[PDB]
Amino acid sequence: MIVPVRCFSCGKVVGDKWESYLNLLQEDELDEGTALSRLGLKRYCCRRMILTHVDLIEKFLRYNP
Amino acid sequence: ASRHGQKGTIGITYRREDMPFTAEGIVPDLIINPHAIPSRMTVAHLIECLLSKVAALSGNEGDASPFTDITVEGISKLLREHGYQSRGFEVMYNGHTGKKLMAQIFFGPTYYQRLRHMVDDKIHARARGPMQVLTRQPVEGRSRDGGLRFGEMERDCMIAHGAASFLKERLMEASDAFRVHICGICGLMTVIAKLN
Amino acid sequence: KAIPKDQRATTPYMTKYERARILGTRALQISMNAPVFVDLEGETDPLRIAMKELAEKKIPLVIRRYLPDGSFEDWSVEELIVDL
Amino acid sequence: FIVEDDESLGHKELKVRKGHIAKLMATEYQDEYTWSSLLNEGLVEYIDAEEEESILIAMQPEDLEPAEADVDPAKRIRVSHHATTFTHCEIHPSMILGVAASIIPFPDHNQSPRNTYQSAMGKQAMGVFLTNYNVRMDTMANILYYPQKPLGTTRAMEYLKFRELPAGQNAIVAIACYSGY
Amino acid sequence: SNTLFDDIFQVSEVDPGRYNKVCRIEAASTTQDQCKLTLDINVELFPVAAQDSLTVTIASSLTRSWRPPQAGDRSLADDYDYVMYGTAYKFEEVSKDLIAVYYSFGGLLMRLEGNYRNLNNLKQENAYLLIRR
Amino acid sequence: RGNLMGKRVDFSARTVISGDPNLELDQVGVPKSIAKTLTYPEVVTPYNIDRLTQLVRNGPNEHPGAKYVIRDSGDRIDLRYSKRAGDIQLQYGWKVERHIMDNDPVLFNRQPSLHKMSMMAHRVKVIPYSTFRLNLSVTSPYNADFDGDEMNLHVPQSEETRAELSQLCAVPLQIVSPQSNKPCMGIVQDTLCGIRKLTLRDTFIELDQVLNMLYWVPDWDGVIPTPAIIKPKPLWSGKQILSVAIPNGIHLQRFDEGTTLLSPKDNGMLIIDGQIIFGVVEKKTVGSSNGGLIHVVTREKGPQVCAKLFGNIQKVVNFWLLHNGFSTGIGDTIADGPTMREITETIAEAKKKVLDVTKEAQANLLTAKHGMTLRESFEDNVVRFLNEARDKAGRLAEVNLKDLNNVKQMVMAGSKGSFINIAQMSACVGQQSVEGKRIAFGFVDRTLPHFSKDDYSPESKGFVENSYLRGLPQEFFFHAMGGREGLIDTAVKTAETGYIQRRLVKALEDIMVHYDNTTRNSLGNVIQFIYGEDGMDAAHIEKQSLDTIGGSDAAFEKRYRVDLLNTDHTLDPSLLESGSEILGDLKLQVLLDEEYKQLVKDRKFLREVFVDGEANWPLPVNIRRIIQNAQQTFHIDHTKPSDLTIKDIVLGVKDLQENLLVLRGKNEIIQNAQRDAVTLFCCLLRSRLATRRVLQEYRLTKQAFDWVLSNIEAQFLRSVVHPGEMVGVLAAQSIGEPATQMTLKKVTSGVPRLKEILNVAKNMKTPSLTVY
Amino acid sequence: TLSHLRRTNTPIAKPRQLHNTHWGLVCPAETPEGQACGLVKNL
Amino acid sequence: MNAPDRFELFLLGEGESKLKIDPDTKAPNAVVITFEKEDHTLGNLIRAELLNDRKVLFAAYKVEHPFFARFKLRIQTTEGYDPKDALKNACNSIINKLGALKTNFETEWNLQTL
Amino acid sequence: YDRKVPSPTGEYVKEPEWVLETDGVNLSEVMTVPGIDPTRIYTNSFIDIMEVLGIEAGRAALYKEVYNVIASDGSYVNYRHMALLVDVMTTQGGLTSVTRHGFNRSNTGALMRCSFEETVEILFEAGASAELDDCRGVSENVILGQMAPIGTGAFDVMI
Amino acid sequence: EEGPQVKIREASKDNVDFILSNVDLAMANSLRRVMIAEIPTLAIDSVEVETNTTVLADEFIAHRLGLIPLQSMDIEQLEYSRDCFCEDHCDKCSVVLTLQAFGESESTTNVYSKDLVIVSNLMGRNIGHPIIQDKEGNGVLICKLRKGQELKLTCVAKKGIAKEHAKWGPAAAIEFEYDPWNKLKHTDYWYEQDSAKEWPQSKNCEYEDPPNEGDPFDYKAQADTFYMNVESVGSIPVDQVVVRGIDTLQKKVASILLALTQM
Ligand SMILES: [Mg+2]
Ligand SMILES: [Zn+2]
Ligand SMILES: [Zn+2]
Ligand SMILES: [Zn+2]
Repeated sequence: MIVPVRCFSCGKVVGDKWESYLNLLQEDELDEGTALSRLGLKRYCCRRMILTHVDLIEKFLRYNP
Repeated sequence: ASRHGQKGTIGITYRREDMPFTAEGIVPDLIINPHAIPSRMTVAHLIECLLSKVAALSGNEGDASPFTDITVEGISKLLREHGYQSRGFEVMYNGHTGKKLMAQIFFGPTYYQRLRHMVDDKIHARARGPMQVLTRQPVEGRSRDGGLRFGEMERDCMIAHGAASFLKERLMEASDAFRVHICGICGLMTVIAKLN
Repeated sequence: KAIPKDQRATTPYMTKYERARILGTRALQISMNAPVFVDLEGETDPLRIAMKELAEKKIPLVIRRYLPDGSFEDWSVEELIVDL
Repeated sequence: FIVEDDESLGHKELKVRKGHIAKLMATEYQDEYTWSSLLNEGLVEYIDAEEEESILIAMQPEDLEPAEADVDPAKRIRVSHHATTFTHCEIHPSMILGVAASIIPFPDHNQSPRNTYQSAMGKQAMGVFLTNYNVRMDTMANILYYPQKPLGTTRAMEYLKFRELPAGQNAIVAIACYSGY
Repeated sequence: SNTLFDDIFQVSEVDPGRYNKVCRIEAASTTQDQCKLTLDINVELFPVAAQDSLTVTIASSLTRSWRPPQAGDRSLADDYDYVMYGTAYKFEEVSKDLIAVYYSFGGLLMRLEGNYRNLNNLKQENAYLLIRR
Repeated sequence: RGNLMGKRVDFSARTVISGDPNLELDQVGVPKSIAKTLTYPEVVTPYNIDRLTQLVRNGPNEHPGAKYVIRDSGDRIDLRYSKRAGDIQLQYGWKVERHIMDNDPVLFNRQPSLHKMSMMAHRVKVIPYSTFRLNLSVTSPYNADFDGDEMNLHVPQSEETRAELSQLCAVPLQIVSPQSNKPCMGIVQDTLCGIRKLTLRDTFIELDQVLNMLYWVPDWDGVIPTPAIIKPKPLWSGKQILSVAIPNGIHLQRFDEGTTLLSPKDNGMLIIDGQIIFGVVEKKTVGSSNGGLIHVVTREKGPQVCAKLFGNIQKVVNFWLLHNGFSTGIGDTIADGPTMREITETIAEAKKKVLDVTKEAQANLLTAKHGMTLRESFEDNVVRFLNEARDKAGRLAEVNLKDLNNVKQMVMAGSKGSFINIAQMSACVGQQSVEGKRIAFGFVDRTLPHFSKDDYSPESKGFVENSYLRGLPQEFFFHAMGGREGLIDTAVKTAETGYIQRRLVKALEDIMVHYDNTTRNSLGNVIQFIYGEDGMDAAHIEKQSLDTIGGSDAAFEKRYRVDLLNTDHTLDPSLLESGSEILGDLKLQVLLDEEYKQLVKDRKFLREVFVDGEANWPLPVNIRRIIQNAQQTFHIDHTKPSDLTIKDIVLGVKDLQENLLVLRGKNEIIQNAQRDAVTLFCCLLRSRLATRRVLQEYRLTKQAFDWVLSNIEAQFLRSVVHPGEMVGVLAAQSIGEPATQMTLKKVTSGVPRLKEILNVAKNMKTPSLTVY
Repeated sequence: TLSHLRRTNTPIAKPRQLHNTHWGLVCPAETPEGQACGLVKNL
Repeated sequence: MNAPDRFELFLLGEGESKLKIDPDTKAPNAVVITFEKEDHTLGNLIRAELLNDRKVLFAAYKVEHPFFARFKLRIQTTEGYDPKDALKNACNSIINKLGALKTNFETEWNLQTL
Repeated sequence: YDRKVPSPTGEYVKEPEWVLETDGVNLSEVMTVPGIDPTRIYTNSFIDIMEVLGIEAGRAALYKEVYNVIASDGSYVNYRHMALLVDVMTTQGGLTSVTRHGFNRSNTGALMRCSFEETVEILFEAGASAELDDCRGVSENVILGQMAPIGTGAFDVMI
Repeated sequence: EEGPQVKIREASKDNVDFILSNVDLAMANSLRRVMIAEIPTLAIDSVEVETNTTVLADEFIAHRLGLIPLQSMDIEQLEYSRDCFCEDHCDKCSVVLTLQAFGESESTTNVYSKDLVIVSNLMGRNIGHPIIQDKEGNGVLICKLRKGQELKLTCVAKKGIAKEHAKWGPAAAIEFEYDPWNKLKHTDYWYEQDSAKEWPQSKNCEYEDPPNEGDPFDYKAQADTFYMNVESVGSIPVDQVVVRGIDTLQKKVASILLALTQM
């Protein structure tokens, strides 16, 4: 269910970095680790926020009505 | 609860400030008491943290699979390369004061579950509501606004406290209470009550 | 089956249970707008008052101690010592 | 796994081989070598507790079929592969577990009963029990707003679909005496 | 408005048994071989070591809430370096022509052995401990 | 069962509980909502109308409000509906069902209720959020913890009812429980773990904090105490400030293994005039132990004062810790590199021993001990061999643990943890066991299909060599089997005990101490002619030492004998005032002689009763204390001579023995019972208050001494049981409870046996005859 | 849900004990506390 | 459902004044000032400054219960010195330093590029 | 076995002694055996100790026993408590079980027995033979919702 | 100048690592906290939902909206609705944004914060603007729609603070260290052998001199100099969080002074 707006822990807006993150993975062919750091996510409170997210919405959208 | 048989209810929430903090400015989402560890020998819990920390840092899925050659060392070795004390401790400052905490603390990320059964779903509390038609005694369950069971065992305690009056007030004035008329010759409730 | 004020063997000292019932019963009377035989240094709670009516041995109540045979002994809250 | 020593080129060996695995992984990537193929080409067998009585089983294949010709002091201690008899080898000890316990990280560094408790609580955890929870009308349903796959996984969670429908969050915890609350 | 005991001591041993800011000192007395001393000292605020010449003083003067500065320009039994306050508890007969005493400085302990102190030593709480150089 | 003796009552409430460190021991946090529901029928009285009317105006949905107004006729004006709910002029005589307010007395209990302590009265404290909030040191009596437990609350409805709760069932009143005749509430978790640290000699505090800590203690006399140090920096010690919590007049001597009024190990304990002189403060001092600062503070200053002692100690220590911090991590379970080496091989030899036994046994060389199968003896050896192994690898680990090691750090406080925990978490876990035997051959002649038939080696039968740290299939499975055996009898040892708990309760139910100090059941049939055989209440008792049983014959003499007719064994003239003018007095020796002849009768008498030679027996009135409580209440100097007359002491002690009493009939029979029920205590009394002792051991004075006597008397009289005390139940439970704590050298013990007994079975499994 | 679908019940000498032969077939840990402990198993 | 509104943390309700000054009873020239809808931030800052004044014999503070946002400052000053003054001064000395920091920061912030 | 023993010099010393533990009982005949000290022979089978040495002894063992159950667990319980039990179990001259076969037969009112295992029946055999319940048991006043001879209800209060 | 003095090291739109020296730890902290919790800000604190054919719940979406950072520089001239004499809200105490999104294409339409549309009259004050630091310029991913899903909202952003709610925090994360070498001995490190070889070394050490072996323990020294860094969500420029922080704290103090007076 969608990328958390802001990190539970510290509050660093994070919801505006999901797509960026994904791209860095697929095309830039980077490892989750660096991809994160490049997105400015340097502390672990803010790294688990994205690294762990399970974008379930993409599966809820396949339900027609 | 963690994933290691260690459940616990919240006891209070603190806002970011009042919380102890990391020099990096990181603060905990949750704080558990060290005392719930020596006895439960639930070490993996500790380990998992060591691991989950390193992992989040290096964006690597932490492998806490059972029978593997994964050591607390190999991990501590990895976490240091990450500029952190090899065990999970991290100097922390007291939110109120800002001063340093004389005792470094085990700080890291740990998978925690949100169990069902939440206070508000339990808080029942009655003060004389509906009673059973058959026994004229308070009804069961809170969905029905019933009463709490002052069963056998509780009674014994009261008896033990020598609090005679209270007892009577509990097994009578609250719950069953009824006035009956009796024949002064054959102690049977066979006296027709015509009150008027 | 009564027992003269003499030949009295029961405890001179008041039992906790006796004083807790005495305290309760007077506290209750006090809660019912009953005369107070003490001077309130500014007390309002019946019990707290009744406690002070005892601390100044001014509670007109007597305890009847039934023995196990049927007999008994009447002791007055004035007599009974309240150490506890 | 079966072990029949029939192997001219040295000692007793498991019938399966690296060869067959590339063939197995071959099929994964395409997502023709099934599990029944291993079963048919006789590289595996189905054993019940009764037949179990008559067999010798090696735990790890590797660590149990090399010849004894320094040891990491932090690794646990294991005895030895004393047996010129192995007829089978365990697919993988972690398999002695089942669904519930399967989600415990390092339950092999945990006091016995605490593993049983956790297994009973993993069933009271919240999360998305099904991607279609919105289209199902049933007596009570509890769903987590932002489920997170655990930073600490088990090579057996991949099959239990845990990472896909996680139940729990990855909170930053601190074991410390604070307000005494 | 008094003083109750003066004496230079020679430190024979300094023991830090699993404490990092405290050491239990045992120094003998220069002059009268009869007198010996056992004391707990905060080695963090007042280091000590192998054979030091320590000057000791007891007294009971320079109990109303404690105050601090201002008098930084007033009284000053600060003719020493290290100073403590405490409550003495037991006076004992080491037997023979010797007698000892026990003081507790909020847990920091001291036992004094001698004899002429029967008079010079108090019998109550009051008791400051002064040390210098 | 479920309608007559057990009913569902009104005015009850239940929720989750959680600890609250800023709540008083005897209070209870009631979540506003619950308070707004539970009510209390208060009658209108000139001493209240103002508050009452004011509340009635507040209505049923603002806390200090009310619901319902009852009138003369018996009508119920419902305050939430009622054109006239904003009207209503209260009339003296009416009733105003009000919300539960602060300080109300309420019965709070946690189930199962197998105690009195399971149900106690607490002062109400309405607070936000929705969980009952309770003081931690109220934890154990109810046996709660905050992992989810829910608790029940009941509200007294009658003015009497309330009184009955606040005067008999109040938490204060229950600190010293009669069952274990010791206190039943200590200091735990943080407060305990901390208080210790806060105490270390190495622990000092300065101004800013001190001033806060002091203020933190509510009963502070605002008088900043002078620093232990005034030198380069004015520093206070931990003890220093904690002592503020301890009130005045509290004394406490201890002495652990190496204590010595200079306790180099900051050992034992010494508290005088409510000032902690020496010794680290941990479980033994502040735990819920017998000698405990709590047992003493309850007995000396009063239940309430001691009730407060808790919060204070807590508030201070908690704060201090809130700022010192404390934690634990894997690190705390890691042992010195060379250690794991020494450990791993420590086991390596245990295995070789087992192996060397095994080969011996297989050669038929073994010599079977009597009564055991060569097979039995074999097993027993290996099991012993392996246990020791575990225990030494464990000990080996415990030594590394630096005082800075948090785990060890809690173990030292006694706040959680024990050897075992360390030993298993750090070194070898141990030999698993099911049904008292090492893992069985579920498979034919083998443990698992991973071993060869016939293999009694340790690995094979359940010896988990690894540590929870290193990590443990076979081992797993095995350890699992035992694990299960445990969980199972766990479920059993609960029901079986629950049942016993009742049969005991029904059986004795109606037994109580009547007004003639007798103990009879409903019928009147006497059961005990004097309760507990001394008609003394269990709570008012403590383990005292009968100084006349032990010691060589010479020491018994060097101690009590006074022979004025003997220059070498007379009372030196420094002790007594009449020292010189006594030497020789024959009329005085006749007494000392009479006193000394008695002490010797007692020695024989006691050694007759307590064959063991055991001199520590629970008796009312801790005499030792009274003495210490004279030692400094009259400032007694051990330098000048007493003003005591040998007649004073001797005749005084004697006389004291006449005014103890437990019965007051003027007849022979009863006058003889009374003598019996006091014999022992008196023995204690005589051995303690002996001429030498009084004079040589604790330089009393006619004044102090004279006081000590008047004192004992009163206390004694206070230690007597009160007619009404329902001993029937009180006992039943006192046995049922510690029974439900039982869950596990070849005899039938534990629950099963207790069951065997109570049922009066004839088919006992472990019979035996023990001959001498 | 997975765990429910993989459950086992045993009605009614020692049956709740985890047993040697169980290795490989039934989960050594997963089982309810008290009441039906050891009786309800999980493959 | 038993949770109090967040704003009760910084908004005085009815019959609540920012300060209450009761004279301590144990010591002389002592006063216990209770603060309302204020937490550690102020409490500790004022406690610390109040301890710079050499005419101040005592000064501590406490939030008796986390649930509620209020605290107590205790003050004892040298005969003739009114703690309320001892309080006034402190708050000022505090504001002044604050202003200062405000400036000096703003200065530096301007010499910065980025 | 370990046994402390007064030494000629006064102090208690440890004089170990041989003792035979048995795996089977027959008290009646073993005391008589020579060599053994019949003064000390013992057995955990209180019943047997009863039948052979009298009941006052039986009470002893009965306690000696219970005690061991509770203390083998490190736990302590004040004497009086267990005392009362044993005694209550021992006043009727015999060994009366805490089972129904023992104390519910006791001689008590019908209602008490009612609150334990054989209600129905107990009340019939009670009706048949017109039993009169004093109503002085706590369990019965609880059934009638009245105060009982408990702390608060032992003494009566009057003007 | 007078006491308290800074020394910025780093600086940008988001961070401000700086040395704050010659101040009391008490203050360093009070400052730190206040930054975290009492600096005001504008944030959606009320969502009126017209249509939500989405896969997400109303309040679930509403929650996220609240979290979306909004411009807040001129927040000092926007009132607290609770103080505005209007009934509910107005353009004197609020800022109303509209969100309307329709799943048009069969290729999943995403909904960003860049789609909020200020409807109220800003009154020429820089206030309430979906803050965007994205690269592509799509501040925050609010929601996603399918074939023909609708989402029609209307939010009312109000003035608030981290205390009523964390959404109102402008600060994000604040680093804070003092006495990099433990000269002050305000801690007792946990070791296995060398507490110096096991515990890392903070960048901040480089900015301070070591302990000098045999030097005694400095028992009189207190905490001076603090090495902080304020991260900034962005509703406010970093410089401001520091200033407004300092300001607010300063006002808090003043109000107690003003208190005695009215007393
Ligand atoms: Mg529990
Ligand atoms: Zn973060
Ligand atoms: Zn009739
Ligand atoms: Zn407006």
